[PDB]
Amino acid sequence: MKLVMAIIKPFKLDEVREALTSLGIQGLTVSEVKGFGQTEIYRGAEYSVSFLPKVKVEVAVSDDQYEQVVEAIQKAANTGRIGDGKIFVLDIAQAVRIRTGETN
Amino acid sequence: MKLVMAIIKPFKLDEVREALTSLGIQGLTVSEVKGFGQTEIYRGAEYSVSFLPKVKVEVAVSDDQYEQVVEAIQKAANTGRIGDGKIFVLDIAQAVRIRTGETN
Amino acid sequence: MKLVMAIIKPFKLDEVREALTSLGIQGLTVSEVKGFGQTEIYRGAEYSVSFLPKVKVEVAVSDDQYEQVVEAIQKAANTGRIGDGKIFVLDIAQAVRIRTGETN
Repeated sequence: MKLVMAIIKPFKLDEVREALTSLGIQGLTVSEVKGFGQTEIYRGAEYSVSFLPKVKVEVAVSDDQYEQVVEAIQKAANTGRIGDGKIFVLDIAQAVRIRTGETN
Repeated sequence: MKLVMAIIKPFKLDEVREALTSLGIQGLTVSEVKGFGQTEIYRGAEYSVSFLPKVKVEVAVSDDQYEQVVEAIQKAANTGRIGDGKIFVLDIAQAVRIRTGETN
Repeated sequence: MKLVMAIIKPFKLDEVREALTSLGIQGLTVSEVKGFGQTEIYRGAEYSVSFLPKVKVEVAVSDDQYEQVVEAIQKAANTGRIGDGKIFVLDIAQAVRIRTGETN
């Protein structure tokens, strides 16, 4: 199993969600994060006064499906412009379904 | 070392926290994320207008303790009903204590 | 490639950001999370009524740079006092640049 994580432009969330569902991928979770590009001095130190909003999507997928999921996310999240973001795949050592306690 | 991550129902957070403390596990962090189940068309595209609130808990645990921690989280977070979520274990390659700079 | 994740005190975010930029590291994202230290009984159960705010920073870095980045984050985020947090390095199995579709 692999954890697929992607940092995408907020307005691309629905396209990515649609792409994943079409593949029959379930279990996506999303949250807001911030990136940086615009600074102001306060008490001798520099403070960022502007941020770029992003959405972080995370979904666990089988070894046999992850490459297809990664390709699908990339195609859906792409604009070609600055700030499009990244997709990272991490190996999962163990996964548990909380509802039943089943492992792997 | 292992990073244990769990996506749980929000009302289960306190049970999970209690379970972990009873094991003497410290260093839990939590944040809100969203899952999906309820769509509306805007400018020709489908937009989700409803979400399922979840809580993501993350805690680093030793190789000798992680299986016990995973079992404890599962038991505490379980309802048996739809939406109970998942627990993922990821291998940590290096860990640093910021307070002292100690590694591993 | 490695994913470097750090849970730091919120007031240390700008120092960490400055340290990383000085190294020429790009692609940092940040979000708020909560840790725990202060409980109240509601319907027979214990509820936490206080939390410690933290910031979670995540950045992907090359194998050749990660140790330097980890050292830099630790030095910048350190106060020496309780609650300073942790840095975790996770192996990345695959990375994709969404803007161009390039892999690794």
